[PDB]
Order: sequence, then C-alpha cells, then structure tokens
Amino acid sequence: RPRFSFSIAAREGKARTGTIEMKRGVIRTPAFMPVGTAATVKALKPETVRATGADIILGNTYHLMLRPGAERIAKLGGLHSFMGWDRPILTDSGGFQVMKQSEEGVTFKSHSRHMLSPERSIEIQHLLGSDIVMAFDEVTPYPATPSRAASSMERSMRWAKRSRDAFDSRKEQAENAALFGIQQGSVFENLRQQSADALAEIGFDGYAVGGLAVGEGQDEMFRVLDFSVPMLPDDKPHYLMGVGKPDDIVGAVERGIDMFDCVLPTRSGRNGQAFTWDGPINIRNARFSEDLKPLDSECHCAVCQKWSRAYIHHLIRAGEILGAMLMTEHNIAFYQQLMQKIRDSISEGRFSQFAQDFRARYFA
Amino acid sequence: RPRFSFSIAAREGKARTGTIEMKRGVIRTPAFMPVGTAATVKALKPETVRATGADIILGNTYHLMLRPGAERIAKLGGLHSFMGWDRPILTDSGGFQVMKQSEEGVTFKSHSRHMLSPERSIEIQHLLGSDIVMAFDEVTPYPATPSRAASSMERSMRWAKRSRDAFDSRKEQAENAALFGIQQGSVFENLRQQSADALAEIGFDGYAVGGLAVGEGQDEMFRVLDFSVPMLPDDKPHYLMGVGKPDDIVGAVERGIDMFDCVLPTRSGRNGQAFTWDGPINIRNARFSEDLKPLDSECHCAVCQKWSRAYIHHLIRAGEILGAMLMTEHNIAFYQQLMQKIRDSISEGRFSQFAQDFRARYFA
Ligand SMILES: NCc1c[nH]c2nc(N)[nH]c(=O)c12
Ligand SMILES: NCc1c[nH]c2nc(N)[nH]c(=O)c12
Ligand SMILES: [Zn+2]
Ligand SMILES: [Zn+2]
Repeated sequence: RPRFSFSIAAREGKARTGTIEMKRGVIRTPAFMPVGTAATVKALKPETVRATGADIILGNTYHLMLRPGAERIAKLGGLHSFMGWDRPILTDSGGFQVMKQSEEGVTFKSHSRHMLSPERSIEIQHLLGSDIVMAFDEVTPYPATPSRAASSMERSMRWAKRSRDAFDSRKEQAENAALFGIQQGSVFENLRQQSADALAEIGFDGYAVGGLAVGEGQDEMFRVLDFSVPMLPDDKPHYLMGVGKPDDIVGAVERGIDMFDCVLPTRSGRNGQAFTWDGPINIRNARFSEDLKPLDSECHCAVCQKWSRAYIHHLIRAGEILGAMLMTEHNIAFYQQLMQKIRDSISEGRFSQFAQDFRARYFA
Repeated sequence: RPRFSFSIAAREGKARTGTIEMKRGVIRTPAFMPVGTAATVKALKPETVRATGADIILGNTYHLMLRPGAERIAKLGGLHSFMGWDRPILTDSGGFQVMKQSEEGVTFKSHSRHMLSPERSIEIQHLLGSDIVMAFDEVTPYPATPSRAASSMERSMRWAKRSRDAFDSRKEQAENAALFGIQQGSVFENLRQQSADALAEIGFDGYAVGGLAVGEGQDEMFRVLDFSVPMLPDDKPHYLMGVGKPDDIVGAVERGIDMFDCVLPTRSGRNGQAFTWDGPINIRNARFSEDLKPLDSECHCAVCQKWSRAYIHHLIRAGEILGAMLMTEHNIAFYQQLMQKIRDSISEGRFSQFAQDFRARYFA
C-alpha cells in the first residue's frame, strides 16, 4: 500500500463511497472512527473494536500528552504497539480540548504546565506514530461574532501552514503518514470560503470541517455543511470532526462527508443508552428489567447474539464493568453497521431511499 | 453424565486429583472457582472465564437475592441462561454474608427487609438453577469461645439437616443438582469432629470446611486443616470456602482440599495486584511505567501474549475499564495455571516437589 490514496468508487448526489489506502490498512468510507481517548477504546480490547468493523480509531493528542506522555509512548514503541492496535490511527491536534494564548500557541495547566503549538502538536503526533495527523487550529465557540470567527479562522490558516511545514520537515512522518487541514469560519459562508481556499492553496491529504457541533443545532449545522463541503477539494476525504448521532451522520453523508468520530456510542453506552434501528433506548429503564429480547432486533453483534436486555439492565443498574463492555460493543457495532448500510446504499444508488427509510423508522 | 460422580484418579499423601462429573460438565480437581458475585465474573465475558481454564464458577445467593432477585432470575430462565455460562455453577448459601437471628433463620435489611433460612436458602439456590447447592449455616467469627463455637456448630448441624430435607423434597433439584454440607467448629478439634460426624450421618455429595480464613493466620488455618480434613468422608470432594492466596491453596491441597473459591484474583486484580510465579506485584508502582515485559514471564494467558506491564500500569493509573479487564483475565488465568500444575504434579507423584519449588520461587 501507498502512504495515502483516496479513491471514490461510487457517488449519489453529494454522497460518496470509496477507500483510503494507507500503509497500515484500508479505510472504507464513509467511515466511523471509535475514539480511544487515552490509548484505549473504553471497555474494549482492540480485537473487539476490529470485530465490530472499525478500520481506524482516533486518539486524542491532548489527553495522551498529559497521560501517559507522548515521549513515553515513543520510548515504548509508539501508540500502535502500546495499545495493541495495528491498523490506522488518526490523532486530533488538540485544538478542541484547548477551547495563556498567543500567536505562537497555548500554555495550560493539566486537569503541571503544558504547551501546544502547530510545531509541538505535529511533534506529539509523530511521537505517537499517528497515521493521519491533524493540523493544529484555534476553535472558536458558538455563537461567534463575525470578527472573532474571522480572527480565529485567519490564525487557524496561519497555523495550518506552520503545521504543513512542521510535518514536511520530518522525513519519516512526511513519508509514512498523512496530514489533514481543518476548515474554520464558524457559521459564516464567506469565512468558510476563505478558509477552504487557504487550505487548498497549502495542500493537504484530507480536509476536516472544524468548529461545528459546538452548540449550534442540527438545522444550522446542516445549513453550514450545505455550503461548506462543496468548497473543499472534491478528490480528498472530508472529515466532520466530533459528529455524531446516527441521524447527524446520515445527513452529513448526504452533504458530502466521508469520515466521522464521536464519543457518543462509547460514552453514552457506559451511561445506559443503546442505539437501535427504532431509536435509542435507555437500558436502565424499569421497562427492560424482564425483557428477554436483544438490545436491537436486527443487530448482528455478539452482544445481541448472546445476552438479553434484562441482563444488561441488571449489569448497568449494578455498576458492573461487564455492562459497560457489552453496551459499548453493541453501540460501536451498531455504528459500523450503519456505516456499512450507508456504503452499500451509495454503491447501489439507493442512498436517498435508505436515508428516508432510516429516518422514518428511527424517529417513528 | 450423571447428576454427580466424584472420582479420584491419583493421590500423593493427603493430596488428590480427579474429576466431578455433573450434567452441565466435568470439573477437574483440585479446582479453583472464579466468583461471579451478582451474575458476572467482574470485567470478564463468560467465554473469557472459560478460556482461562475455569470449569465451574461461584454465584452468591445473598447478593443475587438482593439484586436482581431470585424469583426474577427464575422467570428469566435461571442463572446460566441469564449470564451466559452453561457449565456448572456452585452457589454459596448466604451464611458468610449474614455474619434478627433465631433458630428459624435470619432477617436483615438490604445494604428492604429480607429473610434467609435453610428452607429459603435452598429455595433461592433452586430458583437460580444452581448445580452445586450449599447448606445454610451459621458462621461464627474468629476468635470464638468454645461455648459460642459449639452453639453455632450445633445450630449449623440442625440447619444442615433442614437443608438436606428441603433439597430432597424438591424433586427437580434433588435429581439434577448436588448438595454440599458445611463443617463448622471454629479452631476446636472436638467440635470439628462432632460436626464432621453429624454431616456424614446426614449424608452429602461433598463437604466444605467452613469458618476458616475469617481472621486466624495461615499457621492456625493449616493447623485446623491438619485435623479437620481427615474427619470428612474421603470419597467426596472437600471444599475450603473463601480461600485464597496461591500459597494458601498449595498448602490446603497438601492437606486434602479439592475445591477453592475467593475474590482475591478478581478483586485485587481491579486494585492493581498481579500474580506472578515470583510473587505478586502492584502494577501501579512507578517501577513498571516503562517495563515492556508481560505481567508474568511464563504465563500463557492472552494478556501476557499481547500487552506490556507499562500499558497495564497506565490503564490502571488512569482508571480505565480495560485495565480491570486485563488484570482480571491474567489473574484468573494464573490461578487456573496454578491448579493445572497442581493437578499434573499430583498425577505424576511429584506434588511435594512442586510445592517446595513453588514456595522457593514465589517467596524468593
Ligand atoms: N466538533 C469540532 C471539533 C472536534 N474536534 C476538533 N478538533 C479540532 N482540532 N478542531 C475542531 O474544530 C474540532
Ligand atoms: N471462609 C468461610 C466461608 C466463606 N463463605 C462461606 N459461606 C458459608 N456458608 N459458610 C462459611 O463458613 C463460609
Ligand atoms: Zn448489537
Ligand atoms: Zn498472564
């Protein structure tokens, strides 16, 4: 396999399906990336993560630098070796978790004093041995005034160039990993356009839509995606960071997004929320205490093959670790089955029908 | 397979190795039973418990009756079905967790008001669908005066007869499960003898040594085992309840014990303690932060095949669920490997040498 090759196999409207080939493996798109905060996808062995269908996972630069430490992970052979996941890993840059500041970067106290900058973020991602490296950005909160959105976007573009140069100057990283740029601009079309133009001029292997799902509603997010995604190079992956709910994902794919990550299936799994084709349920609810059905009636995951709602209800009620394990495996598997249905439907030219059918049932 | 058949294949001094055959499977002895407190061996799927080598697990009557409830489990098809473990399950009777009281039984408040008695304990164990049912006893704390030890022992023997009759009166239970009696008498030889005689007169499928590992030291426990185990019928299994550490197990086998359970490998696994052939280690210790070796250098478990001390150190430090999962799997696997080495050495007539070698290295 090459360092990086994105190929689009089929299209339907703005939606695409295809593959990213990298040295450590192939990623089928549209893709969902489980989040492995501090070198673990919570409550799952890597083999279980793979068994659910994941092709790639996400690691958080900010958290890993705080514990166990980036240099330590490098000394131990890199993140893949450390955690036992040998397929691609994407690392975020830390901009989201950040949100003293200056044009040079940021200093902050560990929740010890730490520093992030375009150069240091790229370095940490190198030390981790990331396959997909993200530019270091400044993420403005919502709502943002046009002036402040413009300032953070402009700084992010200067930082995107610094990220590009840092990545390129490190031969081993440049030859073996990929670098994605991050579009900013809040909800403003003109700023989103300026940001897309700046990133395309610099040139990246992929383009993330940053700064969404930070407090604007789905309607607004979709409105911004409507104009923002077409601004990005068509022939590279489009990554919507930190999204999201199943319906968010479907609508974002309809608008040209190829990659997703979110803590929702894992975090809310531990909390008792299980995804089903008829919408989410909270397994802690008393109505499930004697329900012998699986979490979802169609799901092919090992959890739905083997255990009842009643059992998982008890485990979560009781605070048992196995409850977190089973909920998380099911939810991640559900997400991967959603992505597979999306990929197949686009391939077969029936994605619009799938989206309609999905919504009708999920929100019944 | 029969309802119950214990066969002794080989002996060395007081030590024995053999098999218990039951309808749901064969149990190799000496046996270690992982404890599954409230219908789960903490942090492990049942398939993982089996993969470590366990032939049987223990469930706690007291806890299960409180949550999710015995009647509820019965309605859902029994404990095996509920938790997904299809091999034998032994249930304790509740006497240990108990320790208003009367000759009829005990009432207590949930940590709702609940009741236990010989009849109710046997009933709960039936509702759970237990394969090995334990008589309901009264467990005196250590130290005990001779008078109080005698009173609790005598009550326990009356309760053993009530347990026997309750079990026998329930045809489905009598035909498909086994019933073990529990010897009491604290540290007193005469009381232990009276208790053994009473239990043998009633007749049970197996005999537990109760009331030890409740505050007396290993020396005292071993002294009591020295005279107590030979009092029990030789041709039935001997079960030392709530023991214990690897060295406890080895010494108890040397004294004629066939079955063990304890929370130690699971509970202390979650706390950071890993068993090794060179003694226990606490993985949280800073000395392990960059140690690339497996938990134990010889252990054949999947954890030792795949992850380093450094990684598990980080997980436990961070409070990650995967840390509990990996520690627990390793510790249970270690215990099963200990039992296998014990069984093989007795079979081969070299158990005394094994015990000496084990101690020399474990305590080096
Ligand atoms: N939802 C927005 C988001 C999530 N993670 C992120 N990481 C970075 N660097 N930038 C961003 O805008 C975001
Ligand atoms: N270590 C003693 C012990 C553990 N569990 C027990 N359960 C019962 N019923 N009786 C006992 O004596 C014990
Ligand atoms: Zn499922
Ligand atoms: Zn091991």
